[PDB]
Amino acid sequence: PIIPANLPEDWQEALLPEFSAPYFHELTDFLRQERKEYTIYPPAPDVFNALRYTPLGEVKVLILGQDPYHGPNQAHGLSFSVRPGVRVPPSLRNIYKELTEDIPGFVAPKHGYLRSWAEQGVLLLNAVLTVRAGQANSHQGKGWEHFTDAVIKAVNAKEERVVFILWGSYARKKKKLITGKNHVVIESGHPSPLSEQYFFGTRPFSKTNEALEKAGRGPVEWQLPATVTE
Repeated sequence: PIIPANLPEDWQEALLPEFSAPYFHELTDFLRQERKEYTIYPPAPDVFNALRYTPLGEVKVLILGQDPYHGPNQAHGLSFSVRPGVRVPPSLRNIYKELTEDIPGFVAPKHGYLRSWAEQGVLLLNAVLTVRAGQANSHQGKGWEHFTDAVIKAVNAKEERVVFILWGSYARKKKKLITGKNHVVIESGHPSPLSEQYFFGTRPFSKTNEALEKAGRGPVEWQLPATVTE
């Protein structure tokens, strides 16, 4: 139980202090109990999928969301992404509009599934990793934020350049944690339709690849497969 199931070895090094800490045991007890009274998203085996697909040593970019999508079949343990065959949410649709204008030759897919960004170093981290069906922010301040702050600080600890993409007011509160000399913070309003005029024209995807390239790192290939792949 103490260390979750199929986790890369660098995240074990990094996050053992978190996994064995009191606040984390109380959080998992909370979740055990929440899951017998409510449907909680994502499923238990997916909660840490961001860390599975993107080992600490392969992190190039960190794209922070708030909490998981809270409807059926959406959330699968990654920020912003949804499962194949599920309608692309409003924020992801705008992400795609901006990608088509920012990355010459990017072709928007019909799906919302972003595992291919994860499998190439994009850490798709929500600040809060679980939720009650129907209820946004229902697991806010139960312990996930101590945990995901510690994911964030471990990524900040890396010598090699990481681009931290902070979209919207919640995310931008983490700017203070990014102190590493080689890191880059790309900030703007959130892709959400409520705030989209502060997101369009910001070119976060090209600035990211430009920053990586300056530090001798490889760019992200933002193109998604046309069909997926679960």
